Amino acid sequence: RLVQVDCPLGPDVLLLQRMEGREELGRLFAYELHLVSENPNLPLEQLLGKPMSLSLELPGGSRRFFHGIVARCSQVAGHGQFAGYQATLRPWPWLLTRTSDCRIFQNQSVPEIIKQVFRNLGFSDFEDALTRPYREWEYCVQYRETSFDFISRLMEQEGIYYWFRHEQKRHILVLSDAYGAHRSPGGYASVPYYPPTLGHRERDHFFDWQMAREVQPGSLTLNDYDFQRPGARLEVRSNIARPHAAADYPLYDYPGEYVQSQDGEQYARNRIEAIQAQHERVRLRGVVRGIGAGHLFRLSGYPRDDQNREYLVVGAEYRVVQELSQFESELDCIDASQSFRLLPQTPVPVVRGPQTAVVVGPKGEEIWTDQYGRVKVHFHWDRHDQSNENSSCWIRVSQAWAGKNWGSMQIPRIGQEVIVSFLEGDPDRPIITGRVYNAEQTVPYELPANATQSGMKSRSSKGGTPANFNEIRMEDKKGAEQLYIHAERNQDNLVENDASLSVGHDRNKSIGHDELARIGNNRTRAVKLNDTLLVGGAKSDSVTGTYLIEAGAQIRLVCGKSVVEFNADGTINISGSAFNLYASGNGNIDTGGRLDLNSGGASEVDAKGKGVQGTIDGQVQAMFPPP
Amino acid sequence: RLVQVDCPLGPDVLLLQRMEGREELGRLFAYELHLVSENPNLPLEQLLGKPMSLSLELPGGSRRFFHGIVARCSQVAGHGQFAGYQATLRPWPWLLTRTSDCRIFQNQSVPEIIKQVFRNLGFSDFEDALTRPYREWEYCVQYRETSFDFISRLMEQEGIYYWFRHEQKRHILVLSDAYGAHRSPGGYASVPYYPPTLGHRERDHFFDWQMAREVQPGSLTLNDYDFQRPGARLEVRSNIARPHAAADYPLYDYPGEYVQSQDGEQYARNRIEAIQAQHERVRLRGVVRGIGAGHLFRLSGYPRDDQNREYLVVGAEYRVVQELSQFESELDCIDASQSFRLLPQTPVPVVRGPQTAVVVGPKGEEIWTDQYGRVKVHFHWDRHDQSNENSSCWIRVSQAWAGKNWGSMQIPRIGQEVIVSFLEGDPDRPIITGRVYNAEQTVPYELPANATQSGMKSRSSKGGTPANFNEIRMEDKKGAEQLYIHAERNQDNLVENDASLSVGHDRNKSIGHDELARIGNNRTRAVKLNDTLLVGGAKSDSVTGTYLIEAGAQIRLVCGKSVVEFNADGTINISGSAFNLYASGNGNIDTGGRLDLNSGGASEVDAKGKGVQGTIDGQVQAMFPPP
Amino acid sequence: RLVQVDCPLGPDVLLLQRMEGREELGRLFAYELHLVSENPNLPLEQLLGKPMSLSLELPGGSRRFFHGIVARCSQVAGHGQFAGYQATLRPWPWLLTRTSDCRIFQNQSVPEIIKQVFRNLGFSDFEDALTRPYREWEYCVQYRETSFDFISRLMEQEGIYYWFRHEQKRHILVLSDAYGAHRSPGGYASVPYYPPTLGHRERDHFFDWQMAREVQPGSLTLNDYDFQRPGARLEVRSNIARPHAAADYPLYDYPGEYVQSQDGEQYARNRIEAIQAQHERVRLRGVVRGIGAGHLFRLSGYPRDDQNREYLVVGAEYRVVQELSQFESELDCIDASQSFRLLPQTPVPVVRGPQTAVVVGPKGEEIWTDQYGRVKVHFHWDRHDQSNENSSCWIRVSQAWAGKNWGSMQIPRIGQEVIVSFLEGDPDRPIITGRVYNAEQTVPYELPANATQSGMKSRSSKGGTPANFNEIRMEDKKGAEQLYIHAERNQDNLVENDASLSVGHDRNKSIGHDELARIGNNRTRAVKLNDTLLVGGAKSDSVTGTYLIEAGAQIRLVCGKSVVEFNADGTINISGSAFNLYASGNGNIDTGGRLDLNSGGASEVDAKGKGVQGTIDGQVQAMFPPP
Repeated sequence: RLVQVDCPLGPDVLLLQRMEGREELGRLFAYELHLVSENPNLPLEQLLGKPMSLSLELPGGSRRFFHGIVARCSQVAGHGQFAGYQATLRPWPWLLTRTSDCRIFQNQSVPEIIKQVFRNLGFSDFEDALTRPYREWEYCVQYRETSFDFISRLMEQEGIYYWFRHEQKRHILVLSDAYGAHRSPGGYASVPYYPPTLGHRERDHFFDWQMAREVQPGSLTLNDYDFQRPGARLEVRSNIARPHAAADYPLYDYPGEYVQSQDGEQYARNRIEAIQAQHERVRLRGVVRGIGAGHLFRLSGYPRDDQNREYLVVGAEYRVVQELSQFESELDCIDASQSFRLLPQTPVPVVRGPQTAVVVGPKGEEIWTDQYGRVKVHFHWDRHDQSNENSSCWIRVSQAWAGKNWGSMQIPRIGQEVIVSFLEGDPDRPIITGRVYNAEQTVPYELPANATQSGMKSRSSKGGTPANFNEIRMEDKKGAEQLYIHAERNQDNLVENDASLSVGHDRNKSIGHDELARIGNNRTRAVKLNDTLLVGGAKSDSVTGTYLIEAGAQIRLVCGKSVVEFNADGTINISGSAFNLYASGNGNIDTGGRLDLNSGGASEVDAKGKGVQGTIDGQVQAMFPPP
Repeated sequence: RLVQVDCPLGPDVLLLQRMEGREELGRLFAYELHLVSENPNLPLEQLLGKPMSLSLELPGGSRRFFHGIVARCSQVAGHGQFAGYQATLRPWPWLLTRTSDCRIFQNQSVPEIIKQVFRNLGFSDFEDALTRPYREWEYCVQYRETSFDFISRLMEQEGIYYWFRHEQKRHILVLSDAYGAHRSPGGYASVPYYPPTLGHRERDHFFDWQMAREVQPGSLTLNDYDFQRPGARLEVRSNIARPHAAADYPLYDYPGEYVQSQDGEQYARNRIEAIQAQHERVRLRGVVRGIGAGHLFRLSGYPRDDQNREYLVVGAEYRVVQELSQFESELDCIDASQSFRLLPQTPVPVVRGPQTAVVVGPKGEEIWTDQYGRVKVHFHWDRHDQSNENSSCWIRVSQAWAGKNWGSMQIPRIGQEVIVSFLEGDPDRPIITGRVYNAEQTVPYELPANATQSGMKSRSSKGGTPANFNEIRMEDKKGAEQLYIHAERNQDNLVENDASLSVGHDRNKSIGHDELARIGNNRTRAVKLNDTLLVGGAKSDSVTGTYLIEAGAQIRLVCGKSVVEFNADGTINISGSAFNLYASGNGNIDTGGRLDLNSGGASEVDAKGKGVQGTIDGQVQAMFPPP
Repeated sequence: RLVQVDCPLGPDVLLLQRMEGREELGRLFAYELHLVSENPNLPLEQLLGKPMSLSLELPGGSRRFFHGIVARCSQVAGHGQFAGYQATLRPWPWLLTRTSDCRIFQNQSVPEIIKQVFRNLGFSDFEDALTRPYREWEYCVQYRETSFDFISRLMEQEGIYYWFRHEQKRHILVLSDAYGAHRSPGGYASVPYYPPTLGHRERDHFFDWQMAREVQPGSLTLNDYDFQRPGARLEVRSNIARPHAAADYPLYDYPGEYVQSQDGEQYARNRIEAIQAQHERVRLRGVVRGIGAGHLFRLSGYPRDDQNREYLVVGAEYRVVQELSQFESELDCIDASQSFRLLPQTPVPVVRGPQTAVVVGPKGEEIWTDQYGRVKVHFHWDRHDQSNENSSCWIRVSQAWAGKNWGSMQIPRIGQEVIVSFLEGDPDRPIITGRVYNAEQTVPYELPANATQSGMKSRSSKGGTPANFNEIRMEDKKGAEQLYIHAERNQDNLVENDASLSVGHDRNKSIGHDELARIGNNRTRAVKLNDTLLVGGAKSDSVTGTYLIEAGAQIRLVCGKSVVEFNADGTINISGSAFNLYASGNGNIDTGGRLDLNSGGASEVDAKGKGVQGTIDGQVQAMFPPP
């Protein structure tokens, strides 16, 4: 008979003067309510945000309900006979546009993610009628977007759409990815067409009709890149053919958000089907009260036999007026044999540039990586994690030089700050592109005092202190240049062929304990001037062959009171306290001049203070002073 | 009586056939004029771009002026007696959309910056009626945007809004941030409401009314990151409560562009109040003449008690029709107790990627940094500076590896070219992410000739030349590999524990001056074959203990004419010019065979060319040839 | 008389009930057809996507053709005798919106590029009427955009625009850049104006007329940066003056995408002329059937003398009404003396973040660069190249540190993966900003096992194996620290002034072949304890001066059976098998006590196992074990 209102503040209190609105798959509905009352001050705030329910009486005594909430309301001028109120009726997912956040999801399918969101925000009136399996997303990020947009975006991408089901007292969001999740309203399995020139038919029926066709792209090719399998062919392609001319235009995109060719196939398919869903659209007008968006119906009685087929309502317009009554609707539908998909109309969030982040990992670790050198980080905007190994997925890190098991590598450690870039601005594809210092992670050299210094200084792990490091430092200060190398422990310089060391001026070497040198073949040393050797212990030279000691002026052998002097002019002096010259065989003592014995011609040789144990020791000790 | 005109080319020349237009807080007004005149060729260009005043005669003999600039004009069809002319009036800030530029502002508050813009372009008709304190911006950039847009988004961000004051001969932009900067028109302190059912009512009044309410977000949380205080909690939150349900939806954003929590608080508050300003708005229609955007008035006589309150005119529409006189206005108002703020409508400029820049500093410096290793640069687009130390703010510089007071460091120098990235595309957040070479800053090695070389080569400063550098160079050329290390001055290799040097083939060492080595404990050297030593000066060995010299075949002591030969078979030859064997005590000479004196059995020993000073000298000089 | 239709299915089948059309320079034409037919179900797919043309009865029996392609079609309600059908006609370039791709163009002018696109997609119905010379683009990229958008964008940038020429059987795309490429329709060289107050003139004529003038910017300054000439002044400026007030507002942009100042001039000029093309627009209404977009005509008979001038039809609107014949045309025109240019309305594609790519070059190379260190890469999305040296243009590569002929040097090699950034997101300005390891390009050390290792490992080229590399490795493992250096061939350490080596504990040195050392001046060595020397060959000392050998306790000379012992207490023992003491001159043998001969006082001195050839040999070879 009419439309009855069932709402807060009383049902009969508000009479529906008229209603106008729209339904559509994958979208939020909207209805304009023009309501009138007797109460001139009917509290708008007691309706705003509240559940509403329209009761349309249908044939057979059944009823169609329109449940939702008052997104917007208004009080308007009216008449002494009535108070005027208006309301914008919207579905509860609309409230997800009133809230926003940033958030990382890990190891979840999109269906699960959506459910997660609804649960997080206290919603329960929804139902999963999905039939297709979905890939598990390792890393998916909500970023600078509303919760609604996030959801919508995911659904358009994954090829999931939704429609609503109404119960007098609640509003249900049904998820679907198949025609099988759709239903025909009771008594509206098929709706007849009655050529409007015949006059208005009392039975619910159609009277207007239009079919539109448009040239769409015939093929979509996607691509991506998996660094774990670099040479793999990830190119995928989906094709849909149409009978008309010029139906073979290709599309190509990159990246397609997949690592498996199977996933790529699905995504390509979803997108090209969404496009192809626009190839043919059918518009009908009638007074049909039971059919809305998401419903299935079969057209009958239309002259052109071809059009008497089952359709899926993808959208609808409504117009209701009441007097104190008419009901008009317009349907927008497609051939039910077509695979309905949503068009990518929801904006995609883009990271507009680099962000800083902190490297994180397990509480007992210092360094945390894997076989690819990837690391995990904590983004400053992530207010929901615990700054640990569950913060984010593994992230590849740019190095100074990469190559086939060679190049440079300087793995970042926990607590260090890094610059994160995103491939094509996509929040789901982070990569490390630089290391930075901050007030905690300070620079290795005091600045600007040491601004002329550069280099690399490492740090022992685990438990290293400021004194535990290896470094290579370069000092460019004019007139005080330095190349400094420090090894915390051992140092090993291996040269496979020839090595060379050249020092323009002074070279010092100091070794705390033992030195061992071994020369493969020959060794030649030359000193242009003096060569001093001080030995605090004992010295032992052992030559397998000939040991030639040649001097150009004088050879001296001194040992306490034993003194031997060999002069270049042939003078040989030998002094001691006693001597024992012995031959097991014959001995000759010949002179060219006179041989004298006990004559007084020979005497002690002045050792000049040499060969004195105490003095010698002092000289050695002077080379090794205490610290 | 009517609306009069005061403009270039006359006042009574053009007659206002009709006017329609709009006013709005924080926005530019627009008035559409339909003007007519007896002069069929009234030069459009002599009106275009010029000041123009309209004058609405008001009650009490006062006048409402509309002063603006003919942004656009047109010659249209008209009558015989009066030809048609059209004009669009816009406020002088509109002209700031006709100009664009890239600029950097430093150490200035937004109020100051905006005023600076107006001064730069010759504008003076504005007034500062701001009251709250504002943050001083260290660095703020105008980039690829119009001057208008620049100041527009600054005002949105800071919660600054404006309205205009009209004087017969000029147009004033008044800056505002509180209701205290707003005024009620003379005689329009309060405006009565009368029912539209009365048809015509002569006194200025309202007759239409509508109040709209909409569900808005309830809370806003902002965040940011200050590298100078990394662990600080910059998270801030602002909350505004409404009496209706579903008023508790949170928003979250990042970065909020602040470093103090106080500042963040105020930015959050501004944003959420802007949103809340849309929660409730009132639409009024009436014939008031003096009330426009930015004016205050109190509604009176409206049946519903709580509608009779003070209002702020947010926006307004006007309609004027004059027969050759009707007047109508519609107002968009809010409750004057609410804090009016502008919505973020103005597009924000985003740097779409990296840019190159040159490192700059003081004329007498080559390196210019601070305690965090930051540097200053000159952007290529900044054509309004002197490439000096004031060209930009300090910029964080990425490094190869950054840790806690350790890591790698290579500070940019003046004149070097770098790659600058912007955090989240924000022009106000530059960061250096790479160093590059150019035609002036040439590469270390000639390419592609030395493309197989890699490494690091420094440069002495200040005042260094190409010959003053330290380097570590690697040559990968197959079959000619090289590891080259060079120190401009001093080199210091320090190993805490064990060091090792292994050379597969030959090793050469050359030292220009002195060499000194000290072995803390023991030293052993082995040479598989020959060991030659040349000493240009004197050699001095001093062993505290035993000095054992072994030979496997022969020991020779040669010194000019003195020759001593010790053979492994026991033969001891001692030849000299003379000798002096002496004991201070007893001396024994014993033979197993005969002891023959002056027998002729002994003779000179062949020195074999050894022991000759000149020869020895020559050999040393051979080892040390001239340069 | 009427409009005839030349179409598929038969020209006598469709009846054009009415038509609405839109034409415009640089844009796609659109015509709305409303037509009917005796066939109640005339196959829409047999018209969709096909060629079709209208034929408007012109004076002299000539015809105006409207050739185009049915972009869209629809079947609607109609008459009973004639069913209703609708169709939208569009230009064949419209089909380029149905396809997309990514693609690199190199060394081609824009005219050439556009033609290449048409050829690639099988189109030939176009003409080149360009009069201006164009710049050859080194590198130009189609990216994530439709083919139409790509060429549209290029034309806006270059100041190229187009219009269509209709032939009975085809739709011609004419490229143009000067008024000389435009034409006046036969009999429509000049079109007369008659006042609308005359009701109607039978001859084709104009009757409505408007002129609009608007304030536009007066000057444009562009800028860019050429790294090959860093100090160049690429700043350019173009100025256009208008006679009205305030015609002097400057614009500034960066980058202008040019390297020559001459080219910059052209681009600046194009942009400002496009802006200035909107300064003055003229609106005309008439029944002129022969004039369309791109045509030239002179206005005649307009009362204002100044308007009787030549015009260029920038755009047009059409209305056709038939009956079972009305015609109306509205034109947008500009003064033909103005330089028409298109306004930047086509969305410019932008890279939203970094991408990865592979370094490529010639088949026989490992390294491929130039004098600036630039490289060639292969982008993953460029499915049309051959992964060789022609895959892209030269790209500058970021380095760790870049200075004036000094700094770091690490050149990417063929097959390595790098991170590519785009300056300002412009696809035509790539730059390498990182280097990344992948499943083929593996990390230098096994991870996470060696996560505590860092450093640089190089690789010999060409043809180097895993064992052919130079490296510097640092090990931070706590308690196992190591600094490892490895030279595959030669190593050369050159210190200009002083060098120092300090080792806290032991130092080992092993050299495979010969060692040679030369000390410029003095050398001092000290050993706190023992000093052992083992020589497998012969040892030879050549001291020019004094060779002083001191011992604090004992000197021993041992060789085979010859033994000499010098004790600190003055005891000198000399033992051999035989001896030959000889003086060329005099000899003295003196004692203080007794001088005994053959008394038995002296005896053989123990060698204590020293001086044995076999033993010595064993000791030497023990230091040099096999292999």
